[PDB]
Amino acid sequence: QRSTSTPNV
Amino acid sequence: QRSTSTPNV
Amino acid sequence: GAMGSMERASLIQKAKLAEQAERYEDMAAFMKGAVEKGEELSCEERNLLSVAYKNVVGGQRAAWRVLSSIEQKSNEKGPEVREYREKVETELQGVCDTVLGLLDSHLIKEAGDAESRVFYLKMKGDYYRYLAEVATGDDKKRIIDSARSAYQEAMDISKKEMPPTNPIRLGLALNFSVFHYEIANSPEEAISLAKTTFDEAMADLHTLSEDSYKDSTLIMQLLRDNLTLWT
Amino acid sequence: GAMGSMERASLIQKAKLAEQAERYEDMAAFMKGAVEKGEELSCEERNLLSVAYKNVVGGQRAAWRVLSSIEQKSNEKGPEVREYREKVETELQGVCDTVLGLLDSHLIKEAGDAESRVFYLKMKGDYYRYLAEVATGDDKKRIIDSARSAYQEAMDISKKEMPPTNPIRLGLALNFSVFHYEIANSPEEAISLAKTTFDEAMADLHTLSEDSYKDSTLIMQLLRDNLTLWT
Ligand SMILES: *CC(=O)N1CC2(C1)CN(S(=O)(=O)c1ccc(C(F)(F)F)c(F)c1)CCO2
Ligand SMILES: *CC(=O)N1CC2(C1)CN(S(=O)(=O)c1ccc(C(F)(F)F)c(F)c1)CCO2
Ligand SMILES: [Cl-]
Ligand SMILES: [Cl-]
Ligand SMILES: [Mg+2]
Ligand SMILES: [Mg+2]
Ligand SMILES: [Mg+2]
Ligand SMILES: [Mg+2]
Repeated sequence: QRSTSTPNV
Repeated sequence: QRSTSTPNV
Repeated sequence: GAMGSMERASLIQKAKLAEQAERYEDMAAFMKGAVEKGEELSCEERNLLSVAYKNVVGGQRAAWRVLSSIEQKSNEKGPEVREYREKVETELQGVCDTVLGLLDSHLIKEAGDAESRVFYLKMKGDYYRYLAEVATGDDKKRIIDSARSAYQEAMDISKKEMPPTNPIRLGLALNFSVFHYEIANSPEEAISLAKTTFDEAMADLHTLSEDSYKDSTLIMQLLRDNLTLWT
Repeated sequence: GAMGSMERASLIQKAKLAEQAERYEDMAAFMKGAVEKGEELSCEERNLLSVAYKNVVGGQRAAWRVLSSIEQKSNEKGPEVREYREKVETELQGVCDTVLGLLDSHLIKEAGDAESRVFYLKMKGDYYRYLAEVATGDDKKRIIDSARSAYQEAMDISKKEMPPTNPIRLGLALNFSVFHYEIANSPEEAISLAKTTFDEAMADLHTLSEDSYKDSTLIMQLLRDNLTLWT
């Protein structure tokens, strides 16, 4: 599983 | 609500 | 055309890759290139063409409805909502014109079998229906009649040449019923067509293998869903 | 540029319309046009720019991963998988080069406040990181160092100028930790950064209003999610 980066608001 | 047409397979 | 230098088989292979990658604009360009090789399309290739352009125009239709709703509510913010709705509308019309162009040059005239001819005529009805969804001026009535005429020709062939459970026949009847209800202001014709199609398909399910049964009953459930919504 | 004739305010209004319509390529073109008007961007305008290009490049990254996986498994079908992966890769690189071009001409040099300067430097790190994800040749190491250098400058400013709960500071630390783990082969640095960031933010939550609390704790949960995955 890939790491989570900052999402869109 | 809108009618349903043929979907993609 | 930008795909004139690529092999037909390579275009088809890349259309399948683009579908897996959810790159439907690419997939549509690849299948446009395949059609323009001039050979007739198989059943699987017609599916690739259909999936690609349905996804592209579906995104445009969804965007147009959002913008048209904002525009209707605003009618002061200036011309920007109308301008941007017009921009999306023109792009949508361009895609429909492209598909209708492929069908008229020369997919339909070379289509002699029932499955190919009915599928392409259904397509022609569908993309005129999408043009009708955004049409307003002195062209709306002629666009609606072009859709009707394509669907009617497809229906006449399908009733003579396919069983009532054939999925192309069923999807055509579904979409023609949506045309009647949403476009032609004929809800009673839509309901009648949906009910008759459903009932005749029910009576023919016993002839099908398990795999064909799955396909027919899926579209029949959509006819039922609409009948529930319409009544 | 195709948006040179449109008012800045009209470009921003249309970017917001495109977001509502999920037309992110349009939204990116509108915000590129807004940036090229030469004025600095507000916090809300930076958000529009960020949302537009993140969605565009996110779709390209997702497609590239699908195609790269198919290509890796195939390594006989001919050159088509490599060719189409290269096509998507080149388009992805073009988008990253466009964003990096906007930042270098002249968003970063005109950014004097902490929030603007840290946000733009984080952006620069992010789009070099996306270039690094597809880089292989004699350029991969230099691309990685460009990402590191942008993130590090952003971190140095954010630690001097923002509280540990500031959402820009938090999102920067999150993305730099992903850089360490996924790109720089430094999982221990990633874990250390994530843990320290989380713990310092926890200790500063008491200073926040309910609305800022919601924003800070969202990114902190992502730091926790990654720590769970990494350990
Ligand atoms: C063989 C052939 O010519 N085909 C396959 C084809 C064209 C079928 N059409 S369709 O008739 O529009 C259709 C769509 C969806 C479904 C399903 F499975 F969802 F129920 C269906 F059975 C038929 C679409 C393109 O592919
Ligand atoms: C004010 C300003 O300069 N902004 C708002 C901004 C840029 C924040 N960034 S972000 O720092 O990347 C960020 C992303 C997501 C979230 C959230 F809400 F999901 F948690 C966040 F708090 C900050 C993105 C663009 O907009
Ligand atoms: Cl516009
Ligand atoms: Cl290609
Ligand atoms: Mg008023
Ligand atoms: Mg118009
Ligand atoms: Mg073998
Ligand atoms: Mg390359």
